[PDB]
Amino acid sequence: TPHYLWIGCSDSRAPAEKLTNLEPGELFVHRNVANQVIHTDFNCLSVVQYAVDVLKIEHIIICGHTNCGGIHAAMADKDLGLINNWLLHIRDIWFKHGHLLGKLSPEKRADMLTKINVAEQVYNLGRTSIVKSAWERGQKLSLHGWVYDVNDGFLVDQGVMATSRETLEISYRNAIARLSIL
Amino acid sequence: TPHYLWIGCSDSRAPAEKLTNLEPGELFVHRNVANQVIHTDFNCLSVVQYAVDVLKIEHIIICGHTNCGGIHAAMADKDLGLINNWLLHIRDIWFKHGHLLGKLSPEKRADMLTKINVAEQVYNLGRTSIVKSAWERGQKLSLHGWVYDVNDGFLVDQGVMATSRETLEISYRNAIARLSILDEEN
Amino acid sequence: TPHYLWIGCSDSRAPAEKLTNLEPGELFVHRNVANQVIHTDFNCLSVVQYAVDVLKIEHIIICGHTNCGGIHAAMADKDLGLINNWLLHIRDIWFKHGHLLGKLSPEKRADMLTKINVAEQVYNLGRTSIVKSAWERGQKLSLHGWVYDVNDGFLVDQGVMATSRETLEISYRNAIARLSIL
Amino acid sequence: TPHYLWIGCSDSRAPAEKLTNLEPGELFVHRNVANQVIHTDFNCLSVVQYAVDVLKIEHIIICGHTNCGGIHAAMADKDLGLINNWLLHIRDIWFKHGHLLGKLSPEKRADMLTKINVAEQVYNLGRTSIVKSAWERGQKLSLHGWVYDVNDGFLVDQGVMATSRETLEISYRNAIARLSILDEEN
Ligand SMILES: [Zn+2]
Ligand SMILES: [Zn+2]
Ligand SMILES: [Zn+2]
Ligand SMILES: [Zn+2]
Repeated sequence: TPHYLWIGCSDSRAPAEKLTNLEPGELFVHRNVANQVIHTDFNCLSVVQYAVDVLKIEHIIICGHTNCGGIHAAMADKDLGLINNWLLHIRDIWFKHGHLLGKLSPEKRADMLTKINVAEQVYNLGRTSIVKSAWERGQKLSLHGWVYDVNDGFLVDQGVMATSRETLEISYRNAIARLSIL
Repeated sequence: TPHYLWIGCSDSRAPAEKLTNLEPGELFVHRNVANQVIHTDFNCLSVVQYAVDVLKIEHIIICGHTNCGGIHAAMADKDLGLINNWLLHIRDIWFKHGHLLGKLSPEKRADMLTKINVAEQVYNLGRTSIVKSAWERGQKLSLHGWVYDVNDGFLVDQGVMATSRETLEISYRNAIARLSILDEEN
Repeated sequence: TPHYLWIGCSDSRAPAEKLTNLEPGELFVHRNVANQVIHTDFNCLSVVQYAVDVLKIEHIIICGHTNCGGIHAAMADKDLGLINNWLLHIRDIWFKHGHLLGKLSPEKRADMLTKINVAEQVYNLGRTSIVKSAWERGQKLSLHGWVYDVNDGFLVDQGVMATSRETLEISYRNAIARLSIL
Repeated sequence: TPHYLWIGCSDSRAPAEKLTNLEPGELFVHRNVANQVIHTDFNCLSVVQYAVDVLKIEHIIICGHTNCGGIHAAMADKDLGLINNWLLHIRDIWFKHGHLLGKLSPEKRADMLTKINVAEQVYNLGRTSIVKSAWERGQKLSLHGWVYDVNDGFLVDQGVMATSRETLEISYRNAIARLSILDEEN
């Protein structure tokens, strides 16, 4: 039985098993474009719900990365077809943090959005009825929000780690406060 | 740039990177429970559209595996919650091949069903609007159904391989025929 | 509070409130194309789950109809775009009952499929984890499968009515056995 | 044939047929909880694509209403199960207009939020790939945001009405500005 659920991105070069360096099967893995946790996505809700309620997994890691093709896709103002609808959720995130990103040199702006995106997805995860219910009934469950940079493997527990609904709130706010120092 | 979409299972202990020994960078990876391509699942369908239409990928591979928690979770007639709805499509397939699976020794059914699942997911995939258009406008897109087993670490291209609607019908039907040939240790 | 959930089709001319002739607000209403209950559709699962667990509704009616544009769309072998994916589920139903429909004069074949489609959707509904759980915990809950014909309003409780998992099975099988007499 | 898509709420006590007094046959109807158009919801997005691309409908109307069980269910900070995930998008919007809704008398917030919801659903709808392409290729498609109230039985076209990406920006922003004008019985 695995002890981690890894929500990652579909164009991320690095396998999870390299990055966590957990032995094989400690890991349960979902990968979507831009590593989203969308409120109403059955595919991923299901994964979380099974992980949490049935596998009794105790740690969930959302992992994003620099140079992420899906974050690029999202920012591009272009008619890509069905996927554009998937990437609206990232565009909302962008809009939400517009003053912040607006202040950045254009080039460093996608990297900011990868980091921001992770914090927001972690928050969504903590706000699912599965994770809410677990914390409410006293189950041990941690949420983690990592961005890794291809430029020498490096991984940072982006401000977000949460073990409760209270601490989910503190962590995300601090995370955004801290992305906002330039 | 990637030339391959791998649709695989959230259980799979082993990366596509390992399973195909392509350099990581070649693969573009979706993973979900029991490697499904459900007709109306926005998540996977989006992965597929992006890959085919934007990334321009000529090869999609759906890779199931033996000893699969999801398949066993599908067959365990249990009240697991939300996830059961997701695994209902797997039971649809169980039901659809129930005579084959019935004429068969119990401790072998999960693995038969893992193999049958791959056949059907590829059928589903070749019937997405995304893949049909691609094929209709002359794009080069090969779909593959693989199954891997850990005991010996090796794959086998589950008779499923399509480069056309034409060929999808034939390999799908063939896969099911080869699957229906039972070596009598049931 | 309503006492019925009505799952209907989006191109069905007749409002539910005409057909059930329930007073207003006895009714809680979802409408999709070809009145599907798809296993993994969040929109509709949500509706059922809220109806059943929160509104404590005691009757769910899936309602289809003759001359249904969505059933026509499904049968047509044509590139309609995103919707084709929605209508694959109806195409599966068609394939499943191919011998039967194969035997019918082409013209009467879409009407058969509307009827068959309803029985299958009712079954899916009875197989959701929401409805399974309700019956398991002793909640009173009936499932109903109606096809109505524009040609003089007429509505028939298509073989399917279910109040338990056992009776869901008997009813659907009898329903199909009975569609199969020509 | 229909010339109109109505996206409305599963609570609404009243048919679109009544609400618009078009002959039934003109309307093509989707109904879900809190009249949402979620970016990635296959159900509604499919209704929308079919209508726009196949049925060739020049008018989509999203119609919310006062005294809405879904909106109140959204705001009730309660553990309702699966449905809460669906209503999280409504709380996203609550949160996004929290200052407006905070400067406002409690028994009025649900109805403000019903109105704000309609503005946002139409924004979402005009940003679907389906509606953007339509508009880009010169199709005639007007999107409308309405809210009805039973007390007086009448509607009001919630400042939201778009025939272009251009005009969508303007009415959306305008809707929110008119909404932000508070007659002081908060
Ligand atoms: Zn990426
Ligand atoms: Zn597996
Ligand atoms: Zn219809
Ligand atoms: Zn309502």
